[PDB]
Amino acid sequence: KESYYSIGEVSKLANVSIKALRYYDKIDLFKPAYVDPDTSYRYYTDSQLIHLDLIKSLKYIGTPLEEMKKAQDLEMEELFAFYTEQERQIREKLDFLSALEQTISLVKKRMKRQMEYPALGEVFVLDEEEIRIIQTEAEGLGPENVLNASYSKLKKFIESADGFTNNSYGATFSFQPYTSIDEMTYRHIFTPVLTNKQISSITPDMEITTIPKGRYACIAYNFSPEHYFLNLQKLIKYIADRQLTVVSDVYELIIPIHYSPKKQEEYRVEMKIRIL
Amino acid sequence: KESYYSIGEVSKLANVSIKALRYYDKIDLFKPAYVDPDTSYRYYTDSQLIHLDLIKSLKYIGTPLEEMKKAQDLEMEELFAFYTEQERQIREKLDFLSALEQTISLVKKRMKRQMEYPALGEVFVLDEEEIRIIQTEAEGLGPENVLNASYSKLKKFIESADGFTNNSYGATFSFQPYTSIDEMTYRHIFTPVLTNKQISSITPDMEITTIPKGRYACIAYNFSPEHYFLNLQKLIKYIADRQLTVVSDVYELIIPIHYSPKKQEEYRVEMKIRIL
DNA sequence: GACCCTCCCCTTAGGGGAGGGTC
DNA sequence: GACCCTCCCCTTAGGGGAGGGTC
Ligand SMILES: COc1ccc(C[C@H](N)C(=O)N[C@H]2[C@@H](O)[C@H](n3cnc4c(N(C)C)ncnc43)O[C@@H]2CO)cc1
Ligand SMILES: COc1ccc(C[C@H](N)C(=O)N[C@H]2[C@@H](O)[C@H](n3cnc4c(N(C)C)ncnc43)O[C@@H]2CO)cc1
Repeated sequence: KESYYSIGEVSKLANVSIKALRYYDKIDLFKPAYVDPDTSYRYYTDSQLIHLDLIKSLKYIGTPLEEMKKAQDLEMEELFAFYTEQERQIREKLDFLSALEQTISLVKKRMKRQMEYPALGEVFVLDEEEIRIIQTEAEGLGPENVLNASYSKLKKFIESADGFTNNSYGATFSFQPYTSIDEMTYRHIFTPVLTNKQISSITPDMEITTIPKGRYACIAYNFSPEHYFLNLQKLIKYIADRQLTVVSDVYELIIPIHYSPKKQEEYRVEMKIRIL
Repeated sequence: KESYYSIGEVSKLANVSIKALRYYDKIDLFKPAYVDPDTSYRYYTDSQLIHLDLIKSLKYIGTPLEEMKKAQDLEMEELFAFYTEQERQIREKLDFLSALEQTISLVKKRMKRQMEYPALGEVFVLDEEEIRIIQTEAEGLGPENVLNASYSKLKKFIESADGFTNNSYGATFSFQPYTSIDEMTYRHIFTPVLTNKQISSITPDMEITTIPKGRYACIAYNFSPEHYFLNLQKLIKYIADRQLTVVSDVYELIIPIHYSPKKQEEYRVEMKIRIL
């Protein structure tokens, strides 16, 4: 009333740290009514305390300080609108988070499917849900010369729309009595798509399609070069043996087991193909 | 394949800024396979490119870099769990935002009611919805000696639970044939409560109650000292004139018109009282 | 003994840009 | 001509703490 609060007294009173008050002073956001000209001590009036209501509420909303100065000024009608602004900045973040949560939940669903493989290196025929994908012509690439850079573009499209990177790298090819890896080419390469955020500015050299619901002969294993062809060969036999009728390319997918560079590179591979 | 990508080549390929790559190198998060010992030029292999999938996905989730190093290591089963962690950190933020949005939307509703006052300095009798509040005994305070610091405690309780600060400061008192402000004391002071976040560790010297749904004689005006008592007096007359029967304390509330300290302090005041 | 001062140094994740030396 | 290097300086909102001088 007829004396000043000292910075401590205010901080205790306002639930705002002493160092915060100095900062708000420094940046001319909230400043001592008085400053002792000899002790540099900061003194505060009871009535000026009200300005903190705004500063604190805003801070809690996460409005940045420089923005708060602009806000101090407005009278209610104008400050109402400011609030709407935050409200719409907040609906934005939520939308982005709900999206994010749904994505993770899917990435986790795809991951579970992996560690719940029925067995490795053995051929299992299973009933599968469809996996939306985007893909591009493999332009004379096969298993032998295909690089990560090959996927630069697909990834760039899925990143813009999903913000997550495909954990996994796919290619497809013709099911054929292959006698040598030497003699395979990929028809397409591709990656799976996770969200249904309409993908911006997609180009006519990318096709969006899916690996369709249906019965599949799969085999999966942890990659090493020797095994690659031989597992494929196993599949081929599996189908021939059962006189089974194939109805798609062979799809393959490659997933890293880890991303550490302190450990040896390791991948899970899975090969599948649709059958009647 | 049999040569290196240069930092530019990678950045273009990976949609990750050149300066970012240098940073990830600096902090041993992602590091050139090779560094030319004479040009300090950073060279990268096509296969190491995969580690970026994780870095980028994570970054997008907003996982902090130092955390990413820990994450690189885990094999799927362990990294699954990491994801759950984020998922639960995200459900947290949403909960906090939905809460935040609902609060703002209320603060805005209270604000509209203000600028849609029927008129100022005139007594209007209106049908009101209830306002939950928390309050404390005014310990011999009246209009003359009441300070902001008086509300230190209420505010501290509502801040912990709402995170917003009451825009408005309330007191109540006995409706009485007052002939002088000199002769009033507040029964309680109080502030309105916004959220229904259970308020932690509330103490027995605070009562939670509401200003109840009902018919009210109100007057509201922009404060100045002369007007304060005289408006009160008007209310008193209003009731006497209509032979109206009061059924509560007089409630008053004070709201700032602005929070700028570049402008003169200004408050809206409103006084009301419940009637049959 | 307690409180307040000023003035270091520190933290995230790079972007901008200057002032080289390389492809 | 283009690309890459290292090494300034900069940004949010203070917290920690040292090394005073004040209540
Ligand atoms: C690992 O990062 C990649 C690299 C390339 C791809 C593209 C493709 N899906 C694909 O077929 N990716 C797989 C493999 O086909 C291919 N690969 C690399 N080396 C060989 C090889 N020898 C060296 C004898 N024989 C057969 N395949 C080979 O590399 C990938 C596993 O490293 C996917 C992931
Ligand atoms: C503004 O910040 C405050 C300060 C105190 C309060 C407490 C209380 N609700 C209350 O009655 N707050 C109101 C007013 O009652 C009181 N007030 C301040 N000065 C006077 C006065 N004279 C100086 C003659 N006469 C009557 N009332 C006065 O200050 C507040 C408006 O400034 C609320 C807001």
